[PDB]
Amino acid sequence: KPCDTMKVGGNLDSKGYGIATPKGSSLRTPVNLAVLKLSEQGVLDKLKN
Amino acid sequence: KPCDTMKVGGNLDSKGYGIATPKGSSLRTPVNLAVLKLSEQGVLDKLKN
Amino acid sequence: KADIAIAPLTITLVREEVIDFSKPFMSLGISIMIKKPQKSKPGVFSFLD
Amino acid sequence: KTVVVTTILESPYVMMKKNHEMLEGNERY
Repeated sequence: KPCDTMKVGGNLDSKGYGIATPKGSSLRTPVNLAVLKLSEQGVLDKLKN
Repeated sequence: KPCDTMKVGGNLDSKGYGIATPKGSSLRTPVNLAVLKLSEQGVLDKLKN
Repeated sequence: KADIAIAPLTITLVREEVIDFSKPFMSLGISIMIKKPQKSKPGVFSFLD
Repeated sequence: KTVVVTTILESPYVMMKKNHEMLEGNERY
């Protein structure tokens, strides 16, 4: 609300949001795999909805 | 010509065209890097225009 | 039969499972193409419009 | 050795040159 704005036209580009870690972080591999697990189990679609 | 068609509305989705190689091809890495080089130097916009 | 495809080939999940794709060289989306809306012939009783 | 490129006749990505019958290999497109 107040529902007074609107998205017009197509997207100007295509990209994605990612979980970021410091270059060389130890967490990089587990968090990349977790995002793919949450993607594959439908969690990301449920959370956007 | 004959300029009798028209694109209407925004795009239904967002995606991209990619250079494809057989799974495990030796050319995969050099061609991925070349596409990024041609992207970053503006070659891909010049060619579309 | 081929070593590489350089074409408007869309990066899709089902294709990426069997072949490799470079990062995108072109961004795009599905769209609608229509025959243009030419001017209509004036109908009888169009003097009331 | 020579990389075989598969592509599609889809304008304006790949098109037959007006004089393709007089040209050879990659020069036809």
